[PDB]
Amino acid sequence: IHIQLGRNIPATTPMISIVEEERRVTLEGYVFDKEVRELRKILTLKITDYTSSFIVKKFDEQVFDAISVGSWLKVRGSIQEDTFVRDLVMNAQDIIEVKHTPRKDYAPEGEKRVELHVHSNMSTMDATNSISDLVAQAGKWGHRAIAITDHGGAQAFPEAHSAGKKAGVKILYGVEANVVDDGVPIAYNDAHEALSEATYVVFAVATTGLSAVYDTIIELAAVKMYKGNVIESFDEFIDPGHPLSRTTVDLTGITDGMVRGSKSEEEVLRMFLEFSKDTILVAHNAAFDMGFLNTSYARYGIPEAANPVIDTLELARYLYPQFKRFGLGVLSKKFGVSLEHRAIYDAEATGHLAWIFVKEAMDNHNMLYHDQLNEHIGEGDSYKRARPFHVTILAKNQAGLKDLFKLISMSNVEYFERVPRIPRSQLKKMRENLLIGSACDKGEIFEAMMQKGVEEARNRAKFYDYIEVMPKAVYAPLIEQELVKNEHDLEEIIQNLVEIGKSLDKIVVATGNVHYLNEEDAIYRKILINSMGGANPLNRHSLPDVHFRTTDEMLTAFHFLGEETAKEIVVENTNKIADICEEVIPVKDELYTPKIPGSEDEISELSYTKAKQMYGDPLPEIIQKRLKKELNSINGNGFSVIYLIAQKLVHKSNEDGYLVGSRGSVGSSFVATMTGITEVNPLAPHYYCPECQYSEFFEDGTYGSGFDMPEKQCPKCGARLNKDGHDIPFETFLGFHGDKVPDIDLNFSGDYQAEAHNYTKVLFGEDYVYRAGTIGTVADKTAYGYVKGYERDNNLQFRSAEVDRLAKGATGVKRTTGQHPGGIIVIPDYMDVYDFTPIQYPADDQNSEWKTTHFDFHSIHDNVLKLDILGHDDPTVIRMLQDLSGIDPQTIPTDDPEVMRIFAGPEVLGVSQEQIYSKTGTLGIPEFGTRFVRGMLEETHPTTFAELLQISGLSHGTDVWLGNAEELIRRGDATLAEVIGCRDDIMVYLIHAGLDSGMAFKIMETVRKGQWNKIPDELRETYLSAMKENNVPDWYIDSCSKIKYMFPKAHAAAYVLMALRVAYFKVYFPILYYCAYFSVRADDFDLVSMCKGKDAVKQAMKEITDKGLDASVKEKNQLTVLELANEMLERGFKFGMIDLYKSDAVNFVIEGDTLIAPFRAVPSLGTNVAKQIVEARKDGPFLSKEDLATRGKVSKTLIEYMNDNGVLKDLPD
DNA sequence: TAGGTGCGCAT
DNA sequence: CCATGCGCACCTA
Ligand SMILES: O=c1[nH]c(NCc2ccc3c(c2)OC(F)(F)O3)nc2c(F)nn(CCO)c12
Ligand SMILES: [Mg+2]
Ligand SMILES: [Mg+2]
Ligand SMILES: [Zn+2]
Ligand SMILES: [Zn+2]
Ligand SMILES: [Zn+2]
Ligand SMILES: [Zn+2]
Repeated sequence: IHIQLGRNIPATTPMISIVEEERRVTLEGYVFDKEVRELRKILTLKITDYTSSFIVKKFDEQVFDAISVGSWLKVRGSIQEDTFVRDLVMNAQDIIEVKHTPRKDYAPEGEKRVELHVHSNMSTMDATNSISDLVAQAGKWGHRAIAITDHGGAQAFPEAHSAGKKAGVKILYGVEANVVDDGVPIAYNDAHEALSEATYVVFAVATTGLSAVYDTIIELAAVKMYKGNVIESFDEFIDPGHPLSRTTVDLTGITDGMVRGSKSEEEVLRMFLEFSKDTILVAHNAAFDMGFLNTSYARYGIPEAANPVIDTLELARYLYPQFKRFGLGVLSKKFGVSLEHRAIYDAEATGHLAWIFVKEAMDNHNMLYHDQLNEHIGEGDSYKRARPFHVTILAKNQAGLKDLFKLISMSNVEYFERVPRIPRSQLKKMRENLLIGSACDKGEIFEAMMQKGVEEARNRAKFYDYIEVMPKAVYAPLIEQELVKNEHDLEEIIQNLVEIGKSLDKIVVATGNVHYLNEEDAIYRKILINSMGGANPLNRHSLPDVHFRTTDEMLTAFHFLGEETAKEIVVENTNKIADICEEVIPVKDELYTPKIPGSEDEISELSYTKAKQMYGDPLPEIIQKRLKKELNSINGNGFSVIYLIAQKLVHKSNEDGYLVGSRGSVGSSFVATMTGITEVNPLAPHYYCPECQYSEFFEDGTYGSGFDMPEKQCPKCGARLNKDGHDIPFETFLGFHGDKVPDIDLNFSGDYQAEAHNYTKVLFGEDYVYRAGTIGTVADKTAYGYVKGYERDNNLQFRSAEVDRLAKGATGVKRTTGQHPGGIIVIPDYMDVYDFTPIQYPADDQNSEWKTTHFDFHSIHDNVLKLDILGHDDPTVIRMLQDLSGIDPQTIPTDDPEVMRIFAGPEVLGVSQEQIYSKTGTLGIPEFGTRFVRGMLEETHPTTFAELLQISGLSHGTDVWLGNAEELIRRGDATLAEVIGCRDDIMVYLIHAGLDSGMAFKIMETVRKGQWNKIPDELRETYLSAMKENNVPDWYIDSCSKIKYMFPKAHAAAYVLMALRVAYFKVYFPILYYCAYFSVRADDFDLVSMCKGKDAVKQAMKEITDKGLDASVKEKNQLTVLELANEMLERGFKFGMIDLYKSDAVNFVIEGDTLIAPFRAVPSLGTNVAKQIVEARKDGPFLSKEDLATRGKVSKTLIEYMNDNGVLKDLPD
């Protein structure tokens, strides 16, 4: 429905202009953000006119909900400064929608262009629009196809595929690669002269620019050198007709008078031709000087003078690869040569070097002749010193896409130097199936035509498949940089490129170099670019207009070539290129899991062997049914390899002595329990006898867990009965019908995570396992910082709403690549990684031990296995506790009543709430020591394992406790054990009632996804009818209505089991528990208040607490560690200052009832130097107090900290 | 260079 | 008024 709020506005100032707190002002813009709050519902709209952004405030509620982002609104209200927000705000008594016509492509339906150069926000910090919206715009405009060519990557390929599907637009998959010429010769006119005895005319030119085509030399210098000594010198001035531009007068120390009277070039050129006879020409960047000289020669029909040449730049690059910059000044400085830039100086400088370079070439290598100077070219790190140029690579078919993935992977893994580089030889080998285009003004064809001439461009263009010409608006930065003098030269360059292409019979296309969608989005790019400072060369000049142009805009931009040629290169040739490519699929459709022979049989055998050992050869019918259904779902769907890999990883972890916990719903699987993957038993509560295999199950819902069951002795024999089972259906893990892909996230120890990764490498091979890769983008904090820095540098004053709009526009742009925390991606050995994704190094770190996938794992994890082998501190803490006490972690009673007391109060510990500042003794207990969870425990007083699982679900779920169950419990409507804590509980409760398995599963899925309201009326109706028909209370359905997100029961069971295992040691072995906690979990210690005693710890805690809610993350971590230290002190244990001999590098030591702090506790004692003092103390004592700093590498400062705190006092020096 | 600190991302 | 944890960017002694 039409959205209107107040009086009909008469059917508007630029928001930028309005600054007074005036009233009765019209203002219409675009709504880029919406937010309704509940008081009188208050409306806060951020609206923009692309000039500035203001905030419309309104106090109708149906309209409030109806207004949406992307709308156009006119308010005509009163600007009132007063607000919660300091900025001026608009109080709009009426807001009215307005219809804005979008950009349209006015060309005929069949005569639409294809945009072949598109940059998405996956071009790192270069483009700002998602490929999805660009593809949608192309679809709306009627374009038959569009290309996604990002700068060196293909990370937008999956999103581009989805968008092209949705929009009915063909996607051409390409990349803007940086290609480096594999072989750049050192010697040009190959000849068999002897370098040691030859005569060299080391020459140089001072020019009015860099374009040999469009400018000319003004000074010609040269020195004839022999045996390294000068023989003759030829210096001359050439006068251009035009006065020297101030740029030249400064770059080159030459003024118009300085060359006001000089010989004509024809004469100077003849003089140099005679002077440079039977000699080996020499130059720094000899291509540049030789091109200038040869163009000048040809200007007067003089012979090209093709004597042997040497380019000192290439020779220096080949001889001294260790160097980083090879310009003349840098090289002259390194080799101690002197230079002011006048041609004479340049020449003498090059000569003084060239002698050294030729001597090195003759001695250090076998290059005694001119020809031999080219033998070893393009071999080794040559790619690293070369200057890359832009090329466009498009996949023509699926094999072309695999080749493109290989090229990207090699440019990321083998030829990376500050950018992904492709050597031209590699691009030549894979060219079939690939379309190569000249890219932009940074491509080599445009560079040659604007700086070297038509013949060099027609030779380079021989290698491309099509030639790209962009509108003059894209090239404007060249005219601003003096690279192209004026628009006439630009038009000439573009026309020559069109002709060169027709001459060589190549497709010439107009591309556009799109970097953002609309002309108003340019600002975003600017901000991003500005954020790079001097790192980005684009900051030197102004950015072009690289928005997405329609067909008519492109035809207008190329009208200077004539209507026929423009219509050809814009519409016909682009669509020809599009038609050349067949439909390509960058992402697979099915899941390709690895194949391990005998996996289904192995999983079944393991499960049944463990089940027999635990429940006797005749298995209980309950266990028989469970195992049969689980294994039929697993082995039936080909999911046994997932279970087998998890089993092997956990088995190897257990052999090394580490417990593996789980996250998610793996604990819902009884096959996961029997195979050993998970510790959670999802069976119904029950007893089983460790000795005689007797078992007894309670499927009546009388106990929440087998742990809550009372102690009992075996009827068959005298042994005690082990109680297990938590009533977790497997449908939560395998879904109803068991067709769901199992997902087993395992929390291995932090120490052991690398071992598990390497074990995956062993299981599947080094070439088929890759660390899952993530793409980190510009988020709100970074975008806000970018906008603030931009406004500071440009000295503007943005309104908070604009700033927020500019931050939004620049958000989501790719900023870096990293690794997923625990995700290893496994490729089936019958395929290769390039069937799925390119590869790279995380953050482009070539020293990385693992390679990550180029694509974000979200785009590929449906087609290959992503092993979540995560690291958690709990298995580390439990391993340390086992080390410190010998107790096996799995023998710890998780049903102990005394331990559960810690969840009621601090007394079991032996301390008060008054002393430990906490009602509960769960401080330092994982997932239960937080203030929120501690408050929930205080308000609920759990006393059973089922109630602890409830607490986990309620504390971690969304909308499950704050407004849904805190009240129900406080008012006695339901007990803690009755409210909805975990998603499995909904199904369990409904099944225990009259509801059926399917209905209960559907209800639980709808509630856990927060779709109770989102589902249609008919569905909600069926569910409500069934629940009420079966005596399901009203408060239970009300709860379901308010739940946004719920967590699995197996997840909570695993985390509660770990917490109980740690709490056992906290209660019965306090010193061991505190030692393990501080050694593993605590990283930032004051240690001074800690070493003092309880009073200093309490004072530090009070300081942090009085710092208030506005406290740093470091302060909050310090508060946590200080709370633990205070609790430990209250219980009679104490900390001790570090000791050089006693203290460990990273672990607290136990001595009596005292914890000796490690070196890493000392403020900044560092960790490497920490191990150092450990290494030194075994060589010998630390005598003189100076010896310590000397060997250990202890920084005086730290020595001071130890000096005052008593550590070094021992030292008798 | 090695910590320290944000900050983004993920389970 | 969710917990925990990893990894890279950037700054600084
Ligand atoms: O957002 C998440 N928060 C948490 N908090 C920690 C937590 C600990 C114990 C729990 C628990 C949550 O839940 C439980 F009730 F099951 O027992 N964990 C995850 C995760 F593994 N994946 N995701 C993302 C899926 O949304 C989350
Ligand atoms: Mg020079
Ligand atoms: Mg997973
Ligand atoms: Zn770019
Ligand atoms: Zn480019
Ligand atoms: Zn480009
Ligand atoms: Zn028995």
